[PDB]
Amino acid sequence: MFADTAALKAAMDTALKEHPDKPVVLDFYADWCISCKEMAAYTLNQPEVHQAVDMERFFQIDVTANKPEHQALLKEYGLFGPPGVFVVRSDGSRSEPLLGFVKADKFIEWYEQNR
Ligand SMILES: [Zn+2]
Ligand SMILES: [Zn+2]
Ligand SMILES: [Zn+2]
Ligand SMILES: [Zn+2]
Ligand SMILES: [Zn+2]
Ligand SMILES: [Zn+2]
Ligand SMILES: [Zn+2]
Ligand SMILES: [Zn+2]
Repeated sequence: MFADTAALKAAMDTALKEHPDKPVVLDFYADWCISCKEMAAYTLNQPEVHQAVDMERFFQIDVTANKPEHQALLKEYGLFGPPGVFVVRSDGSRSEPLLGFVKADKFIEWYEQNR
């Protein structure tokens, strides 16, 4: 969980460089994001979910402070603000976002579909 976008980028790129065919996942978090609270309580804490994603490759950027660096990263991903979860691949491409709460089964299905 990061609040510094450049630090996040370094960590993500290291993971992608060390294992390029395995993507990472980026969640745009805020203290006020309702779907983030629901995901934490019912979905992203499930062991089946941890196995498909590799939670060592699950990243969160906390944009609550709405700093300029956060606005820029949102723009890079085509968002105005949370919620948003992306599969981010080593070639620079990204999936369509998850835009709200989903249950474990659907979450795994979305991840597997987006390689
Ligand atoms: Zn920094
Ligand atoms: Zn900063
Ligand atoms: Zn900085
Ligand atoms: Zn591999
Ligand atoms: Zn906070
Ligand atoms: Zn926060
Ligand atoms: Zn959220
Ligand atoms: Zn979230």
